[PDB]
Amino acid sequence: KKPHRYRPGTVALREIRRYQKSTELLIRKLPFQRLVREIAQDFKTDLRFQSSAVMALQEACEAYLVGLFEDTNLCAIHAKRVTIMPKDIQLARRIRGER
Amino acid sequence: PHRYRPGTVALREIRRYQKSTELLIRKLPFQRLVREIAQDFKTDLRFQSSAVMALQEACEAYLVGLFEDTNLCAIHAKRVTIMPKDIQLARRIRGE
Amino acid sequence: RAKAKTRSSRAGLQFPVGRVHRLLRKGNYSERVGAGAPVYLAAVLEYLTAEILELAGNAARDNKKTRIIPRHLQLAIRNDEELNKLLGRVTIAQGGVLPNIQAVLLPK
Amino acid sequence: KTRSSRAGLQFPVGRVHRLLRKGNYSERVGAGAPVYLAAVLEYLTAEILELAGNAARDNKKTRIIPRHLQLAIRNDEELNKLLGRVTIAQGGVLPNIQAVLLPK
Amino acid sequence: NIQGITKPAIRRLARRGGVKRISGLIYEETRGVLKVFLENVIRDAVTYTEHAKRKTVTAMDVVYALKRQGRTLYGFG
Amino acid sequence: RKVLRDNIQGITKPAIRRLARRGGVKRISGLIYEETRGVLKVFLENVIRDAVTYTEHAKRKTVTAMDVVYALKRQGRTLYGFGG
Amino acid sequence: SRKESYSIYVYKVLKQVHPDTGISSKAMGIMNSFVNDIFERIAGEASRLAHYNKRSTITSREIQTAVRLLLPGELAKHAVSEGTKAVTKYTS
Amino acid sequence: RKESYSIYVYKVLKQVHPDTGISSKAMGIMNSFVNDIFERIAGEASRLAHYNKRSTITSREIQTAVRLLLPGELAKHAVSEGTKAVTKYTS
DNA sequence: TCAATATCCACCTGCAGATTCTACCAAAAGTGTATTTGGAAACTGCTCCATCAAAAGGCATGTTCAGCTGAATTCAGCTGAACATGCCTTTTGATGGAGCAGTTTCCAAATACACTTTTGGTAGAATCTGCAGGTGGATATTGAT
DNA sequence: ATCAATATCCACCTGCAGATTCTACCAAAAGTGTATTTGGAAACTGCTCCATCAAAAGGCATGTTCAGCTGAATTCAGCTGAACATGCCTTTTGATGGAGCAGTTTCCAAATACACTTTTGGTAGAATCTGCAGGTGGATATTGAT
Ligand SMILES: [Cl-]
Ligand SMILES: [Cl-]
Ligand SMILES: [Cl-]
Ligand SMILES: [Cl-]
Ligand SMILES: [Mn+2]
Ligand SMILES: [Mn+2]
Ligand SMILES: [Mn+2]
Ligand SMILES: [Mn+2]
Ligand SMILES: [Mn+2]
Ligand SMILES: [Mn+2]
Ligand SMILES: [Mn+2]
Ligand SMILES: [Mn+2]
Ligand SMILES: [Mn+2]
Ligand SMILES: [Mn+2]
Repeated sequence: KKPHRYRPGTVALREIRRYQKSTELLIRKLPFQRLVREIAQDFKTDLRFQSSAVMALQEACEAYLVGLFEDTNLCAIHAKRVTIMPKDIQLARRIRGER
Repeated sequence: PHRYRPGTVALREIRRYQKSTELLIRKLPFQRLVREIAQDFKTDLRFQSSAVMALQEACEAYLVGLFEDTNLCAIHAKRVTIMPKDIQLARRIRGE
Repeated sequence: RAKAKTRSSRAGLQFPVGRVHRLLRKGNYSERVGAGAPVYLAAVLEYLTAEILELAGNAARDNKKTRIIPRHLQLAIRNDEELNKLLGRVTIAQGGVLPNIQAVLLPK
Repeated sequence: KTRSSRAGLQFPVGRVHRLLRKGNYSERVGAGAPVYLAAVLEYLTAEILELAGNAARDNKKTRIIPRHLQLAIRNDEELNKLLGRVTIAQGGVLPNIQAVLLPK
Repeated sequence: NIQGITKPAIRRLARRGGVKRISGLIYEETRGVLKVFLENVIRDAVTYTEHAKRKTVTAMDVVYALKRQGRTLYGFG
Repeated sequence: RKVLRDNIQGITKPAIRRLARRGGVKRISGLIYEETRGVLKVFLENVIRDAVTYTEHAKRKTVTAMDVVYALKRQGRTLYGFGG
Repeated sequence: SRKESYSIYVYKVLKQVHPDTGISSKAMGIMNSFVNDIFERIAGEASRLAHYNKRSTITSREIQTAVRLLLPGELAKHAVSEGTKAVTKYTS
Repeated sequence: RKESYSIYVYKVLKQVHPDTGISSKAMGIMNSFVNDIFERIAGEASRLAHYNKRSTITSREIQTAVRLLLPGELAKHAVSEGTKAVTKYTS
């Protein structure tokens, strides 16, 4: 009885469905909070954050990366691939006007 | 008899029109297109000549920019020929 | 003194005409504010709120729930053409995205 | 003495103040605000005219024309960002041909 | 009136955009895109013109219509 | 206090994978994780720099949600849900 | 420490369109954000409209033109309808 | 009657390039540019004063607005020249 | 068809979060008067539109074929799937105490307003420099070795 | 890779048409001086939230192995789009009136501002109410097979 194994991509497609059906934040909270405070302290030392300010930043960042990954995915599919690569991200940001 | 190879005249034209600034659509066909589209909103309207020219500048800048983005989309697919699917990708990503 | 009748009542509105007028005055938009401007504006804000709450309520029913959450607002907005353009550059916190998988990613 | 004279500026401080007052931006306008604003506008104008003159020189010409303004703005990192969504009538584009389109 | 935007003019626009080879279906597509653009711009410009109870769309009306679409145009104040 | 360093690495490979899945991505090149970290850091710096500018203007030491909302709005990315 | 919001009005409209349906506070914050955003968009367009025409007053007709500029299609059509109805009822 | 910045842009041109001229179309572009940056800055400063429940736009609002609207080195030099002008004006 | 695995979809109940109620009070409404403004009437130039024509030069068409796009085919190595291990995020909770907000007072800085001086805008006349098109190579390209 | 032949490009030129400056006048804008008011900064202070820390449970990151399947490279042809010659017709250029708009100006009726007073809808918090968070379990669906 050979051990069970899903074919490459079947689990990826399940994950796409599960995560497109949900709305929870997808980055861990505390690491994101430390990233925010690190970047802020390199602008003005000894700043403080309302918790809702950090949560607003996390919502903003996650929406932005999900939108950019949609655009990246269309760029990869355009090149008749299924694997997104840095040149797809770079194309998406050049066309969006972000670089 | 003398004949240039496909693409040599294309690159000559790219250089010539990227060095220049004249409008590239002829004025009267554009004025007629503008007036038709306007007539579909309120007939018997009038245009300052400079208003028609501002429209023409806006349209040409828009299409030239869109063609830069399209050309990059084509090259991304390892082509050198722009196709409608390139235009569509550029506008989908631009949010249009 | 005359019995006080709210401006929203005489306009037939749920949104507060008086507060909208105060906000226009203190928002430094023009030196003067016509009497009709806050009424029209409150009417429009109420109409759009009604549109969105209508569609979001239907979405909450479809998923077998009775309280509207951000996800229902997001589903309502992105599935409606005109709201989706109006709110084209807007992020709905906790809204997620619409299920959509490019066809070429599916197996044969 | 004009306020522009007292600030060491060429741009018109009094006009910037009238425009701030007449624009419904705030009910009051401090005295330093139009001075600061005129200084900033002059500085940016100087930056762009500097670059446009250099570009018009590179092309052996004496009158700055829109083309030199487009060249000046698009070849500079920070101005090109400031004017990112701006169309300069009669400006054309920067000469740029993707490497993969050339022969050899 | 759209067909009056010639194939050669579209090629010229494509060349300023740096395009070397043009598929035969680009031209109709380009016209469609141009048409949407023009309608949107003109729809707003005329609105400004009607608000001012004018019958002549001015250069400033077109500049306002462009600006509100996030496309600032210089040269027509 | 305590020295905060390298927190960009706390955006794990699995978290980036989850975000890409929500974006409909089925297969991810191995170089994508670092690129995503670079792009996220640029985005975050731009938003946080403007939020802090608002915070300094109000002579505060606490970044509020409204500072972040204003910073977002002025960058063309309106966020609903964090007013008041 | 008083803090105003549109919450009560959004809720009255909710009881109008879906009588037995409720709303979570995060969704209420989203609706408040929406009301403030559309208010600013319309007020800003009307302010500019009056400024372009050298007028000092924002009237319902500036609000109307602003509505036509910012809203898409059928949404603008029905909003103009409800705004006209409210102004006409208010005047009488 | 009909205002523009042409005389001032001309003065600044003769400052940085004494021998160079400018066409009326290029001058129109400069006018549109001055009006555009003016509106951006004044509008940000207006929003700033409202956010902080203040009724006066002061040089400190113009400065913050410049820091928000200009990129990097441009913001630094603009804040610099604005501070310079204001201090020179106060005497 | 089968075994393994995952998703789907009702059922259950307590409590965290939402809804309702209550009472205070801040702000809207009413009122009265002062101040600003919009439009009906009457003008006056001045832009645009309608129309016509000559003729210039740009476009439409049809043929040939160069070479590009897409299909077919092959292979190696990367990325996805599965698993163990154990770190560190999440959760819940408490504690100081920073620093927001809330108040009060009072000037530095703003508005108001009368009056005066300067200047930017404007339109014509009087001067200067890019442009028409020419010339003259000169630069690049092409087929042929 | 050179080579001569062919076709388009590009400095260089010069006069002059038209665009950019001299000329001169003047409303409106900017400045000035004086008088009067006021928004907000300073200095307090209460009291929210914010920072930090802890334990402990268990979810999820990490690190590894390894095979399926994907991206990358390569070959080939059929078909599409470039170049070109040709000649016709659309556009450009210019003119012509003159209808009909913009843009102004004046003047009152109508509209809006704004202070004070009265009233009441809106908020904060307390007190009820109640979906749904999670947790559990079978039905169904899908998957990949050897
Ligand atoms: Cl890459
Ligand atoms: Cl296609
Ligand atoms: Cl009104
Ligand atoms: Cl000031
Ligand atoms: Mn640091
Ligand atoms: Mn009270
Ligand atoms: Mn002068
Ligand atoms: Mn020439
Ligand atoms: Mn006085
Ligand atoms: Mn005070
Ligand atoms: Mn493949
Ligand atoms: Mn062949
Ligand atoms: Mn009551
Ligand atoms: Mn559940």
